Amino acid sequence: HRSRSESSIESFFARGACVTIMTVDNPASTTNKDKLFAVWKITYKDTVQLRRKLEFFTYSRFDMELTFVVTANFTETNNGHALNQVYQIMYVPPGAPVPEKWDDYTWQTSSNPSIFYTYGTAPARISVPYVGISNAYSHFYDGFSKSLNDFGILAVRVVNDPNPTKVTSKIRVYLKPKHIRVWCPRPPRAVAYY
Amino acid sequence: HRSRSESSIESFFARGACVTIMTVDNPASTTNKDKLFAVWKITYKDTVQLRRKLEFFTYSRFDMELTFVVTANFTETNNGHALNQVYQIMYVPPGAPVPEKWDDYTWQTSSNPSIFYTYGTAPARISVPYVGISNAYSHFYDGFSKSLNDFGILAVRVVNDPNPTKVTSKIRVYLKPKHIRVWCPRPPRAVAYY
Amino acid sequence: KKNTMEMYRVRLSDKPHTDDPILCLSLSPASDPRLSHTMLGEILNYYTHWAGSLKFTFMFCGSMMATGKLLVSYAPPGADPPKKRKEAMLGTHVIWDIGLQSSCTMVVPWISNTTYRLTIDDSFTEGGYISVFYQTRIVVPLSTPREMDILGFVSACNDFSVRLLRDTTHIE
Amino acid sequence: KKNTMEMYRVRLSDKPHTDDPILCLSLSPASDPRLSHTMLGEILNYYTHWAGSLKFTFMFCGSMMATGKLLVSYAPPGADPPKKRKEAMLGTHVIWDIGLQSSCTMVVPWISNTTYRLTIDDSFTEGGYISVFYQTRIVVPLSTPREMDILGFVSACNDFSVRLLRDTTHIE
Amino acid sequence: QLTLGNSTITAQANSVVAYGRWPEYLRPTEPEVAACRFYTLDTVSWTKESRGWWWKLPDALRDMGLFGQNMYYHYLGRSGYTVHVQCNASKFHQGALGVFAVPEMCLAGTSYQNANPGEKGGTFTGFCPVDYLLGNGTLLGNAFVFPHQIINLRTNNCATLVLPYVNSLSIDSMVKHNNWGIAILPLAPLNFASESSPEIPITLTIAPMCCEFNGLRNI
Amino acid sequence: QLTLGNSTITAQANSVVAYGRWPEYLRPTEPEVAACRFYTLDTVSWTKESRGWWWKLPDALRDMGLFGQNMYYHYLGRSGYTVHVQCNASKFHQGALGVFAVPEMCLAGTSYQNANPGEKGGTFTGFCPVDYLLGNGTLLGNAFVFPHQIINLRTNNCATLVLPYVNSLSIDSMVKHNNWGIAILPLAPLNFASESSPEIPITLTIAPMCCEFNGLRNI
Repeated sequence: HRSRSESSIESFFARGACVTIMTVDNPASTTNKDKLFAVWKITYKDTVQLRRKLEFFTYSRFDMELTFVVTANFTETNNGHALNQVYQIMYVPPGAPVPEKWDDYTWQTSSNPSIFYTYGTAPARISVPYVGISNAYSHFYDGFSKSLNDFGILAVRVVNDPNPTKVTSKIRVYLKPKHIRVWCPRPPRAVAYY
Repeated sequence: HRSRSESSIESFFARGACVTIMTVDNPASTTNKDKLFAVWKITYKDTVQLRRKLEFFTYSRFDMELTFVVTANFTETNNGHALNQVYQIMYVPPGAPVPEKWDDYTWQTSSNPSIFYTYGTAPARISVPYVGISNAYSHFYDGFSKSLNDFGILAVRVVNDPNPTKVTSKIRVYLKPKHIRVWCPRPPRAVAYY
Repeated sequence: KKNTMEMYRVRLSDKPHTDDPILCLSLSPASDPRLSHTMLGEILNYYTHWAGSLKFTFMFCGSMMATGKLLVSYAPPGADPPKKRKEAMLGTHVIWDIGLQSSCTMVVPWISNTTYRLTIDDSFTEGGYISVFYQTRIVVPLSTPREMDILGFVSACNDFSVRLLRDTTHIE
Repeated sequence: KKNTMEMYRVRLSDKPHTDDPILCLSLSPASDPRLSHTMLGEILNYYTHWAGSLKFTFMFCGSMMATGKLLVSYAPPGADPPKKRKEAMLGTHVIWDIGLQSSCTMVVPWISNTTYRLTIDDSFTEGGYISVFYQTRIVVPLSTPREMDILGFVSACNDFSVRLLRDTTHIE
Repeated sequence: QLTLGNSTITAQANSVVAYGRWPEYLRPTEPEVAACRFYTLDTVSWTKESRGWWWKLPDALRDMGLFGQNMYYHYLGRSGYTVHVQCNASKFHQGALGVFAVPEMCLAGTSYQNANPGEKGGTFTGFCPVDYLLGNGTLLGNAFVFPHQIINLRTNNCATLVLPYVNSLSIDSMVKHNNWGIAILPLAPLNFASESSPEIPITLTIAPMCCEFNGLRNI
Repeated sequence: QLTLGNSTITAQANSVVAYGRWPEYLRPTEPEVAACRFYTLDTVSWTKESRGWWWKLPDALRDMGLFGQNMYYHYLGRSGYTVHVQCNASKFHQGALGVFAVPEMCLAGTSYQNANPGEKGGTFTGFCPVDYLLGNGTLLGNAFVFPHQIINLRTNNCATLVLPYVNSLSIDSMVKHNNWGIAILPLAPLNFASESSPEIPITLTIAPMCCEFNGLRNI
């Protein structure tokens, strides 16, 4: 006897998949270039798989479950023995100021939640609730000004002070939409359109 | 149907925000300079955001939830492989003697609570209860001697013995006032006054 | 007049009366420069979404002998600021007889598609207007001064609400 | 005809009628090129196992005056595509009198040893066929056009099911 | 013969209530007969070459008297519809139309003058949206997911769609956002006996149901 | 503070129901709040030289939005009124106005452009109707037969007239026939203490009651 409870919306969608690879680096003590804080606006329109799966429907209400996998490497033969990097991962909610410097107030501001991650431990994890003005996301908008739903931004930097090692790092972000509802089915877009 | 339970006092105030960056360092075996134990008197009058949010009211009763994020770096190209630093983070309650040396008795005194932190583990954490003589903090005092409420002091040092590495460290302190009550609303001060 | 006590009061003279508003005020708190300092622009400058009905009270600081009428008009969102007395009269207005009343209250209703309208969005500039018009020139006896003053007070209503703290208070 | 609206309709002319199928369609969705785009090939291209009964509706877009008969035959899995009218008639068929009916529905039953048949396996190429044959040439009155059109619709039945998501949607 | 106010159309293929939901009042105003007429848009002559026609709601009814002067002189507005297509053809015409009620119909081949034509409607192409993809970049075959109906000119000649109010917001400004979209596409091209009339008309008949407007703009 | 729809005037000399008959519905439509607003016409500055002002109904309300667009886009229309004059004056102004609701007010000193001025109203003279005869060829003293009221600026400053529908026909076209006419005449000229404001405003406020329109003219 079969089930059919594997084609459910949550079962179809609630699959984690990398959405971006944010590159940062600990500046060398020579200060050749300042911190490369990585800022990425949360959007599903860069992953073909998630976007295509979401374009089967017009309106959706899905809660995000971001997760961060942190990796790093020395760029020089000399070890330098940099003590384990500490990464600040700040979730700038929708509408809040976007950081423009590695020392901007937005990092220290009270509103923006932040996670502190010591390279080596279990991956960081948050769960952005359904954050939207309307009562359901919209992937297709037939109106005009006077889609592009704002989920927020993620800004990641290295709290540690400069060290002469040039420790580059690449945070992979995995998004698992949970508690997802979808309305108004639509034709699926071809795989060449993206 | 709306809530209004996001403009509550605790929701408005119970947000962690860095209040100071205490700099310490492990002295080199050459003993060029002794330990730079960092002593900081707990005061909200250095962060614009928390101070301004607290100046909407005259009297307040808020319990603190200090948290410490520890980072460090070698100042020299040679690694030296200093074994993980151990930091003593002592909370000198209000009125107790203020440490003046990295070997003063106040570190060993029984009254002052202390935390021992091995660089790498989850951030330290305490919760200073409502520590005050009066029945509510006062941000504006109309009297005269014969405000400046004393919350205590935080003194941090490196327990480890000297090692020829010059491992500098910067403890970021995050204060989240919890169980906060406020009375007697006042006009908000401009953002240029601080 | 700014930076002083002269900013808060509007002078109702007795000369041109060129059928144009005494004062037109945008109903978008936390975005309007003249309405973003009234303890609604100081609480909505910490939040991102707001949804409620405002309340404007206009008080007339003149003499008991002064008599006349004023016209308080409310152009709902999506309309345009009325620029003549007749058009304002054709809308949603209240005639405020200053002679027998000294304060007029107007509760702007909460009308919007969403449950929460973004506080500071420069795209939405049609949030509605509240304007004051000279229904009839002012009549005063004897040498009573022509110049008079009107004060405005903006408050939230019992069904106001905000959401999503922002806390943009930087210093540098 | 591909890439246009001409692909979806099959022309029933009134000339050769050489006792060969108007259209023969494999009953292996998600593998048949002409059946792997119908919202069953778009849902079964995300899964690995499928187990259900399909449903084919053939609609006849001709004139009310046109009359004739068609033969919808279903060769079960493990058989071969019938290639003559008589053989199709000897199997499991339905005679579709286009004169008095405009749409013919055929529910392919779910027959298989396993509880779930792999979606895309090139080894199993005998999943059954559904074919349409000219039972009788078309008869039309007066100058009614000879050329006509037939449309096909493929849907799942109420007992369909899939398993083991695959999600092979790459880009590079 | 219908009974909606001033206008009455003689209608003898049953109604296809989109998504199984009838248009219902929000739980405003109540225009009653003020706008709930049967606004019979202009007819479009289906021929052997025409590829399609696309209308958008409520943009189509932007000049239809009371409804047009109520959706434009308000701020919030919601309303279902009862779109009704009739293709008057004789027994010697053969063909088939598909009527699709495309919610949030974004025909991205986009200026507001191109995606909101109004009573004229539009015309697909083989502004030239591609009929093959329905103008949405997606194969026409799948288009049948949209709440639709088929007008086959040997079984029926009329199709009724009862469109409810489908939008992310419980009530939206009718002058900026087009909730629905009616796309009529020839599935099987028109053909006919010789000397018969070569172009058969198609008439849409939109009947706003349960319309509610909130706000007002003087004048 | 009144409660008629959008418009509200603050009114603290009691009502003078003309002829003792309240305006009542014909025994059509029912505009409810569509036209039963309080259309505060423009104010007229009474001075020491002004001789009078004459308005005509419903011609005065020929541009007042919904009422103006309902009396002009119909064929038959009847409606009473609640004309309300207010003369805002201080304690140091002295004078007296007579407000006369003149049925079939024929001010024969007549082009339709002269006897139907509209919102502007008019002005008697000593088009120059003679105030002495009220413009009707008859001495002003007798004018008090018309349902009227007196606004004496030492006892009151407002006067309310409740005009019923008076016309030979139970319902008439509102765009051609002016049922009533409001003539305001200074019985005792204005005077005031030195340096006081030299011109006191007068505001009319017409509130169509029990209005009924029959017919319609599209658009």
